[PDB]
Amino acid sequence: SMEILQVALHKRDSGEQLGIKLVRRTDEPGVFILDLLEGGLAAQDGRLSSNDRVLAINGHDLKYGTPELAAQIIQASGERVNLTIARPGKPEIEL
Repeated sequence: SMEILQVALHKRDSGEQLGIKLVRRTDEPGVFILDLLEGGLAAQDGRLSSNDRVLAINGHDLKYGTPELAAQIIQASGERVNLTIARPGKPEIEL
């Protein structure tokens, strides 16, 4: 299964970073979050997580995106930044 969630953040100046690490993988399409930076915008919000997939930013489609593209969108963004995420696969397992 997977969970779709929407995160809204707010930059406090045009030039603020979100505090997010984005990567691509050679094995499946899309951009993913690798980790959040300590004390950053994304961490404080407390809603994004490692291995989340970014499906969209500001209604722009990134399901087949690159990390350059997402940066482009966020560096151009106004002060509000809405993320649409896919979170994959069971956080508790006994094995």
